[PDB]
Amino acid sequence: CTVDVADRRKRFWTTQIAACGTSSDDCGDCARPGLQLMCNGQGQVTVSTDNYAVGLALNILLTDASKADTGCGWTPGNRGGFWGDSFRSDNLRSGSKIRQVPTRTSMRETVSLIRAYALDDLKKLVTYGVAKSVDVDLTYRGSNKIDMTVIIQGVDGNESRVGLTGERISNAWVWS
Amino acid sequence: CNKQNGVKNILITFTDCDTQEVIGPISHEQPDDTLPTYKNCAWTNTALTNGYVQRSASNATMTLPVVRDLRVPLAFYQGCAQVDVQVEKFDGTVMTLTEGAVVEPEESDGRSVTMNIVASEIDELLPPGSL
Amino acid sequence: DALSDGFVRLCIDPSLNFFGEGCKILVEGQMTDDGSATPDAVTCVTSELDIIERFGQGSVLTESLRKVFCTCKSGVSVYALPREDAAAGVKAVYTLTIAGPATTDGRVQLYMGEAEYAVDIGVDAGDTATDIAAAIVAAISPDFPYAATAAAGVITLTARNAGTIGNHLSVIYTNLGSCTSVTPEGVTVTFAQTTAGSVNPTPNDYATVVNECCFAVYVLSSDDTDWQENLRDWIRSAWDCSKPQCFGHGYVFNKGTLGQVLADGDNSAELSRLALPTTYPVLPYLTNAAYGALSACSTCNNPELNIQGQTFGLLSCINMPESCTPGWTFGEVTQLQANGFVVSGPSTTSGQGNYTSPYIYNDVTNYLRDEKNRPNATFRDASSRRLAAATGVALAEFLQQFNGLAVFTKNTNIRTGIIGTNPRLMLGKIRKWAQDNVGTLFSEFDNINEDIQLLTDFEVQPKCVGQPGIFHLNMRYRPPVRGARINVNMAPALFDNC
Amino acid sequence: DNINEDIQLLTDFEVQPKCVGQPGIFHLNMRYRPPVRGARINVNMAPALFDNC
Amino acid sequence: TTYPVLPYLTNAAYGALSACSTCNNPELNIQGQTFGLLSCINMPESCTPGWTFGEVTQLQANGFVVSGPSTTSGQGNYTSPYIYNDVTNYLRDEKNRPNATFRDASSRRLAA
Repeated sequence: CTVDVADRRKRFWTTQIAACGTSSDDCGDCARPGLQLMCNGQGQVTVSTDNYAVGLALNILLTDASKADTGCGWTPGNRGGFWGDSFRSDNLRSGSKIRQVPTRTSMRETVSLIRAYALDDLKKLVTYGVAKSVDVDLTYRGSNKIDMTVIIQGVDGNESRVGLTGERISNAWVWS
Repeated sequence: CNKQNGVKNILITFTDCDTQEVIGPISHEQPDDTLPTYKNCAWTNTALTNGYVQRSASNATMTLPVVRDLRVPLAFYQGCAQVDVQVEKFDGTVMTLTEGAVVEPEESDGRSVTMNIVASEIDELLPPGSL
Repeated sequence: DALSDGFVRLCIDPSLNFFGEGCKILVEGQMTDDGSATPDAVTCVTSELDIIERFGQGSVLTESLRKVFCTCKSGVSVYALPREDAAAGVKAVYTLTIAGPATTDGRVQLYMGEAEYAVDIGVDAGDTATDIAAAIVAAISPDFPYAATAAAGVITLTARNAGTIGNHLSVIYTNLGSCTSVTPEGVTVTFAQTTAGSVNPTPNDYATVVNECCFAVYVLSSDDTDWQENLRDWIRSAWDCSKPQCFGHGYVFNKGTLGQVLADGDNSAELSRLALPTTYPVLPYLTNAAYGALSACSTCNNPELNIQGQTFGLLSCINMPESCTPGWTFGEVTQLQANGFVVSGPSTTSGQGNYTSPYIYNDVTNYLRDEKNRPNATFRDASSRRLAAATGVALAEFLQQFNGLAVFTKNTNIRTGIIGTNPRLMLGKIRKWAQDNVGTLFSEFDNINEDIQLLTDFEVQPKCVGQPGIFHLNMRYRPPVRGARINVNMAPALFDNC
Repeated sequence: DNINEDIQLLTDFEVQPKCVGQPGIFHLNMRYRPPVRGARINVNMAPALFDNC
Repeated sequence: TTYPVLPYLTNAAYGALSACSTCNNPELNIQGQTFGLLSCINMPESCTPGWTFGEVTQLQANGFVVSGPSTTSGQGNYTSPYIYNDVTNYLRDEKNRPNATFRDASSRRLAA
């Protein structure tokens, strides 16, 4: 009984930044995310399950969404997306489309376009009920360099504040 | 001296719109004897009846007749760039204005421009000693 | 990747924590010998899973760090400064005597330190005191800052860190001498405090350890007033006019009776004393570190936020059972408010027992007099200090556009085409920047005509001593004011007349 | 990048040495760059458990 | 004495910068966070910054160029150095008198 206060809900494997190490290519150092294997005292490895929200954000940013219908067409196998979206019930798509920007001159317009796309795609974190106020701060024009820091606002696993305007996220058990 | 109604210094700082490159503050000079004119009060009154007033909202306005610099494109003086203006008269007053917006462009032969700039508020410096 | 399709190529930053790295908090305290950290050297702490192996199990610092992590999970990067125990330190030893034998079953509950170290065991009838003590010692939390042993029903708690930080546990909350619905009938306890505190580390080497490595919030987990005075001297040196500043603020505590607390304070404008009564349940450095971490990680980009009140100044990681007397009596509370002392009190009115959570009133610094002994209130509020720092950085960042700009004094007649300026124009621009930040950095003003002065070096130094290009910007401001002092004059009127 | 010093049109009378140029000949120097495509965004993802509105 | 970067590297970087940014504009000093930034030199971060401020001002006084970091970011990554006081080693005049006519290098390029 009284023990109750701890959800029996668990978390599955989570993709993590720099799980497979950096990859230098003389332009900089990338992250190459993947799955982190946590070892034990006596063999018995196990996949890690931390940073759930960042895991969803990586799953969203780093997967191509469906392309838009053009008169040119697409190769049967290049039109992006996931067939598993045919079975979900929330009536949404899976992935992002930052890599589908219609490039143009005057890189300020390209920056604004990428901002719009990244924000529209990351809003699915709030729509799923995992964060509350995800937001981006994409600001640069350089030659082509761009910085795109992302903030994923979260909660705790026990409602400690009374009288909020919104409504507790539906999945505040991941701790966001 | 301090007894001469006239403009002494005009500094204009241009900010390109699509590159955010700051240019200036370049000095500037008048094309003729007409001086720049100002208006600071944001709310503008209007008469109503026996003694009362109806109050409207407006901008801090400035009219600046200036001679185009041959190093700056003409379009910078006609609403295609953000401007920061600073005018110092001979009696000591200094009017600064930042984040302006040239609001009403008009045809100019290529030398003399008349910029109509609107901002949120204009700052006034008032020679030492003031009530 | 070559296999990719489009052209926009994202390059994820190697790791997260970007939005921090600007709110560094240095937690200072002692560590045990189990730890693998090099003493007397600042070293950051990323996560909570590796403080026990780095700073030893159950040490003083290993729990300050735990409270700093519990308080706010992200937003800051914490740096631990471990300090080795003193050479001639004698660990403080407490004795806890248990007398049986029990006659009816029940539960034995004890509250040592805070709620995280609480213990709760089951006791059958006919059990002897030796078995009760053995069970207690077998269920005592291993992170408790006291190695616990048992012998013939007598429990000995030996402080894991040698020094006077072992003398701050004197109020244990048992469940054995009452009528609670679970009570081994025939079991009593006794608190002893056999040995006593000792000599404390007095390092005084902050210059060498951290010199130009600017921090935001220093937390001290010790009560030796000389160590607090060394920390105050460091933070005061950091706000100097000689070297470029690394603004900061420090958090210490001072536990004892009213006179002792009023005696430990001074005009140290850089610290924030936390007055704690003699019978405080929580180990003092725990609540000190909770307050320090909350202050450090809520006021990163909001430097005007005052940390005081039941919402913004709540210490959620602290859970105390209430007491008969309210610790500080109201008279003593006001006495402490007056002499720049922070006071913490319980939020809910829950009655005896009945866990609660302390919060902070008057988030103020220990600054009550000025230079030349003239009383003030400029640096009393702890937000006024953060706003002084922010005003400095913002003004100095704004003034950068005049670097290398041609300056025309003695003629103030910049020609047509030059990109120069003169002191009147610089003063105009600065005055506009100032009256532009009214409401975010400054109060309204009092007289902006003579509050802000821009003089040229050629008219301050004596004749033929000034240098060309040097300037002098003298500003006088007031941080944004808050609240009012309205005076009501309520008066009825039975007669009427309209 | 800077169209003022990217396009130059000089006359042959001022390129060759004196009394060597011919009338009518010009010299057009242009320095260009083909249209650029794509970007090099640097994501800096970081969560935030605390909240201070 | 504890400089991490090989000396001639930063010396040549400073020399090239001062030659590719001033030869068409012989008035601006190689100085400050924007102009005097040696982007090709990368040092590891550190909190003890070589010259203490006392030594720094002592060197500024005796006509020496001093260099510091540009981020002092504790322990996260490399940072580019940065020069102060783009000056020359001209303390006192030819007779013996002290004067600053040839103190900063832009005065030299301007005289030329």
